[PDB]
Amino acid sequence: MSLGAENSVAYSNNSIAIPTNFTISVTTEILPVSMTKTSVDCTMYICGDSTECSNLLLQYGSFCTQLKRALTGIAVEQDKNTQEVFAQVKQIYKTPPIKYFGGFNFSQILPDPSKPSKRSFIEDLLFNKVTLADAGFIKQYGDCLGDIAARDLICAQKFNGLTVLPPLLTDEMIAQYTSALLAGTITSGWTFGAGAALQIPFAMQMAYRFNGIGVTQNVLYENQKLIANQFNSAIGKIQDSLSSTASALGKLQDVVNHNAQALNTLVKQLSSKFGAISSVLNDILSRLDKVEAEVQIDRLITGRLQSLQTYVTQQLIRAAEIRASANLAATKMSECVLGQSKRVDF
Amino acid sequence: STECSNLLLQYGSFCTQLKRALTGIAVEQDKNTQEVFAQVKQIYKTPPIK
Amino acid sequence: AARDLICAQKFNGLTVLPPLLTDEMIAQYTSALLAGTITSGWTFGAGAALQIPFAMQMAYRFNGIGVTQNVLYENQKLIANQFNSAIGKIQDSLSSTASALGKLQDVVNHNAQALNTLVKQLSSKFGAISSVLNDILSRLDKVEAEVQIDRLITGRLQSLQTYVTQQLIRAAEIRASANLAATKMSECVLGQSKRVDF
Amino acid sequence: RTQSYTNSFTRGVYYPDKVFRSSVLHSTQDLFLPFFSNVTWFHAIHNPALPFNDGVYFASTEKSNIIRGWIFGTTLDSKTQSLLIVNNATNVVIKVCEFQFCNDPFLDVYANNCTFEYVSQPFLMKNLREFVFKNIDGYFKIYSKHTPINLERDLPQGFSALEPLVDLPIGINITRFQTLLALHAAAYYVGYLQPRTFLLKYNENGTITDAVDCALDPLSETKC
Amino acid sequence: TLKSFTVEKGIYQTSNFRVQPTESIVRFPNITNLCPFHEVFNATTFASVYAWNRKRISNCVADYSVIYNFAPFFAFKCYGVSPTKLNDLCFTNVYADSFVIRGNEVSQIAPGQTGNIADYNYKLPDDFTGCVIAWNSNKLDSKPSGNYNYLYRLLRKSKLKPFERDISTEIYQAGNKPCNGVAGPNCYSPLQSYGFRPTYGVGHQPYRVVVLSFELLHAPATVCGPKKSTNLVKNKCVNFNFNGLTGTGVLTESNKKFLPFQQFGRDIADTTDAVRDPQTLEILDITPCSFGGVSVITPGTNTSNQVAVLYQGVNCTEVPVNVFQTRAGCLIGAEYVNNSYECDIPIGAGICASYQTQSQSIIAYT
Ligand SMILES: *[C@@H]1O[C@H](CO)[C@@H](O)[C@H](O)[C@H]1NC(C)=O
Ligand SMILES: *[C@@H]1O[C@H](CO)[C@@H](O)[C@H](O)[C@H]1NC(C)=O
Ligand SMILES: *[C@@H]1O[C@H](CO)[C@@H](O)[C@H](O)[C@H]1NC(C)=O
Ligand SMILES: *[C@@H]1O[C@H](CO)[C@@H](O)[C@H](O)[C@H]1NC(C)=O
Ligand SMILES: *[C@@H]1O[C@H](CO)[C@@H](O)[C@H](O)[C@H]1NC(C)=O
Ligand SMILES: *[C@@H]1O[C@H](CO)[C@@H](O)[C@H](O)[C@H]1NC(C)=O
Ligand SMILES: *[C@@H]1O[C@H](CO)[C@@H](O)[C@H](O)[C@H]1NC(C)=O
Ligand SMILES: *[C@@H]1O[C@H](CO)[C@@H](O)[C@H](O)[C@H]1NC(C)=O
Repeated sequence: MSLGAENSVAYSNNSIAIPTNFTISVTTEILPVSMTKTSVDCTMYICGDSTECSNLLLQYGSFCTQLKRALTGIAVEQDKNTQEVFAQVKQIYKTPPIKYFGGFNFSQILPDPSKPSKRSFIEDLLFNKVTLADAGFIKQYGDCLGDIAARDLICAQKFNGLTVLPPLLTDEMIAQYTSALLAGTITSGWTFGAGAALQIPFAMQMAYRFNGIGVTQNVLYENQKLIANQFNSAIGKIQDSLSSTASALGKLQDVVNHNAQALNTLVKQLSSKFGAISSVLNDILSRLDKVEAEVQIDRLITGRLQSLQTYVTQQLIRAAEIRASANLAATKMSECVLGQSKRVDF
Repeated sequence: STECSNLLLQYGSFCTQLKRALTGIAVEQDKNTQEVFAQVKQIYKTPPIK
Repeated sequence: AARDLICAQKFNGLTVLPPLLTDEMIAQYTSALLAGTITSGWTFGAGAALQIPFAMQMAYRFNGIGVTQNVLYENQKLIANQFNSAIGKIQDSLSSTASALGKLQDVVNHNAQALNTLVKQLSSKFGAISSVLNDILSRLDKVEAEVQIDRLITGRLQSLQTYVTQQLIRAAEIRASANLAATKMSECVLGQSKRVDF
Repeated sequence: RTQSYTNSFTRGVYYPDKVFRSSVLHSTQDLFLPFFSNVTWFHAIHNPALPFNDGVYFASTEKSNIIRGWIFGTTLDSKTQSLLIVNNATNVVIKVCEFQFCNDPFLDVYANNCTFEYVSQPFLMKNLREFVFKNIDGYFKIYSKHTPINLERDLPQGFSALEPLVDLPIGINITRFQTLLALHAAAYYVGYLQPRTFLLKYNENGTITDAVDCALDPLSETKC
Repeated sequence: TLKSFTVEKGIYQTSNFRVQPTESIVRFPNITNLCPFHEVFNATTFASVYAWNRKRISNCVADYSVIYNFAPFFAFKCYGVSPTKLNDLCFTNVYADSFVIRGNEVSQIAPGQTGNIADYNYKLPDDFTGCVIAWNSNKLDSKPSGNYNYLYRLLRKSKLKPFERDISTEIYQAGNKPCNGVAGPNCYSPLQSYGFRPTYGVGHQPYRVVVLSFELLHAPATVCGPKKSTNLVKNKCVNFNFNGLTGTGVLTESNKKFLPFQQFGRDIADTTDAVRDPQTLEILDITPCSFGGVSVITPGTNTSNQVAVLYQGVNCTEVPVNVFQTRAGCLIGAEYVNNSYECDIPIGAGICASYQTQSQSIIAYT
């Protein structure tokens, strides 16, 4: 591999280098904040409406209670993560009807009134780019009962006792929060994150933001069309970057893919015999007497309980990782959007 | 042992997920090293004068 | 000579992979960051590298912390001597005591002892009559050997699952420490931080 | 007669089980046809016994009444009881007794003491038909699919599933296989089977469209 | 569910509702024949072990309770099936094998045994799902001079495959000098007489062994036990017993294009979803009836005892075993108001619930 290009910078004890112009660049940072919420019925997954399987499962104690408690804690934590990341204002600010901001146009990030959802252009490309699994966050028993085409994976997950809960905050409320934050940071500067929102012209806020990094404010006022054109070109290149490449949102795509694959593996774990004579419980009931089928049922119960505990442990570890990423996203939301940060590469 | 493998295959996919977890950790170690150290674009060489 | 622990670890199916970046590449990256910090200062991490003599860079670092830059040019030799004495003291302290690297030694020792315990767990019977699989294969008929092999398989699968869970938790902790180290690399070396005790 | 050893070029697979699966990939361990095998293109105008070892099939493109007769068995004529399945347009005469044959077998146009005489459906009718004579657990499951060959040549490229139709169990020892063409130029193929793991591509109708062999090349092992 | 007498404010997942079945239907093929067990068990003279007879039993009603009357054995030893439950389930084909052995080599007829009978005369497979029966026959199978009629093979070149027969009586050659029909040194006859005698010990009496080989159910179901069939029902959560495969579900008309060899239909979880009726050639889809999560939305017991119930993920025109339709199930017992407050008890997609005053009742709001 190559570590990089070779550069020999010219150093001397009486030589200085000073820039004579500037460029304005717009980058993109993507952070996952939450994943899908899953609720698991252990009795329908292990037994499947068999009475003596339930009677032999009551002997094993309170494994089902603590696994259900862990999954309920994960489902609460996802909504808590989304709430602490996005909800950071007491008031829903609204942009003025005039769209002049000193030469900078925010028409590609402010919401449009034509669409039923209050999502902007770039948010529309972000939601169209990520291919969701289309799980049971909408009700699907009508589609599962009606036999159309073939058997879906999600219908099998629903029939085996695995249920996906919908999130507390809809996409419209998230878009409303994002639009309020954008309108606040466009009009009022950073003053809306520290109390009452105080209005200011955008060119004068831009002069303050150049003053905060060490450049005098007369540089902006003498060149304001150039900063405006550079900002417009920089925010226009994000459109052409997001309209073609589909590899930018791989973190959110992997967040979807891992929670799909774990449920698929948990469903596929039902087809193994676990050392018994059959993987179907009703064949064991119909084929054997009391004691021998009790032995085979105990083997199947231990195997399915081990599979379910493995799934719960993996979901707990992934929930800890997602919570760490959500805390990082909340810190980046507080310090970059609501103010100006002097931390390098933050 | 052929018989041990043939009876281990009856336990389902209790090993593919183990290999997937170990592969994820092995990828994450190199990702950590690349994140910490590879933070420069060009290799800078010090001048011969000291 | 004698059978090593690593030879038994390899013979039992436990393999250690090499990292992608060798130590020469890590040393080259560290040397590049050092040369950029010495010559440019903080401007090599915010765009193009702009040269500056080290006295004026040190004066800018003094102007960052709130002391006026005329106390450097009047006390340059004393500051150079203090920095050289500090570097020599760090060299002497690293040559004297090796107990500062205890966390890196723990990172080595944990994955050493986990693999050693994973090898040592193969000597257990787990309720069977023998820990050797070939003894059960050659001593019993099909059904009884299938029962004892099932017991041994359950025990070894449980031990492997415990090892994988412990490795996942340790990997999460190592990832958190690596993210902290990356933040310290971006904020202390490529710039000057105002955060207290960071 | 003259024999030639050609290649099958990834052709020949059957339905593993007797259940219905829709839109899923399923892996089965069974005596399967090896991809890129070494089949034999036998030529005969006037036939020894092939060393049958845990799997065999059949493929021929001929028409009329010349393509018939699939006599199995270890030894013919007398002595050891062996299977002598004979075939014509409408009858299959299952017998464990041996017909009074000789060193040269022939079917005249113009047996012994039998233990199991069974009469069932006939096993036959540019059409290169394929037939499987797999032997496992003494069952002799037979799979077949009509494959109309476009251009008369060697075995083409395709993964058409051969449907199970025939299940006639003969639990005896069979190591050889002769053939009983009508005697009054034949492009019939002889191949082999082997225990190997597959991974079949189903659909919403239940037809095997694609099939990968998990031991052909390492890319297919990665796919499996 | 919470194992406590007082509950706090919030939403709790308690249990699950499920529509219980009300009818049971049993579908068996229309067969009338009686299986020939009497011609197998009650015979004058059985064949020897090297030449055991095979009898196919199919297309008849099999009654396994008359087996005890035909022969005076002790127990009906089986491996893959319990001896208790033969009659309710049913199989594809039944095979009968019979031979006469000694009393020592009885345990060798079992899956995975090594000896003389198991290695050269009669070997059972690795996975046997049939039954083996043996009883003493000292009164009908012994003479004072000796019973020379039955033979066993003592030497063979290789062990037999499972379910194999070796009838050939050529002179076994263990040396280099050819036999050529002469029985001399290393030219031994394979078959040796048992030599039964009534004054033997307990381990040396002749024992008649009958093997009831069973194969599991497949596309044909020719032999099945005695059970009265029931008329088919559709579109109701009922218990179905299709050829011994018990379960619960709803039978609907199907559009699946089954091939003529196909009989069942399996999903990714390896359970039956499509069945073929043995009487009328048609395919029925099997799906479970209405079920789902049940959540309890309550304030504390210090405040009130009024409870709203959220049936999760159902289009609730089918409630039973105020009503507001939610994207997260639907509410029963909580009215919807045209207001907007802060979220007290979360429910679902932007919908919460709270306990208020303006007659106190539980309301639901966005
Ligand atoms: C400054 O650098 C030049 C060469 O670059 C060197 O000759 C001179 O000695 C340096 N100044 C001092 C004070 O060392
Ligand atoms: C900002 O962009 C929008 C859409 O690209 C455009 O209609 C508008 O004229 C632009 N405003 C300015 C000041 O360039
Ligand atoms: C089949 O075997 C013959 C034997 O010589 C060989 O020449 C030919 O290449 C083989 N064909 C294959 C491997 O496809
Ligand atoms: C039975 O078949 C096997 C094939 O492995 C063969 O070795 C054996 O000789 C055959 N037995 C007889 C009696 O032909
Ligand atoms: C399945 O069968 C239908 C029958 O009309 C056909 O239209 C469709 O193309 C088939 N799908 C395949 C072969 O993938
Ligand atoms: C056995 O069959 C014979 C002839 O059918 C009959 O006389 C005899 O009573 C039968 N034995 C029993 C025990 O039924
Ligand atoms: C059994 O019933 C089916 C349909 O009712 C019928 O076609 C068939 O002939 C019946 N079997 C007999 C033996 O009559
Ligand atoms: C299912 O729910 C949708 C959403 O409210 C509704 O439009 C539809 O009528 C429902 N289906 C019924 C009640 O059958």
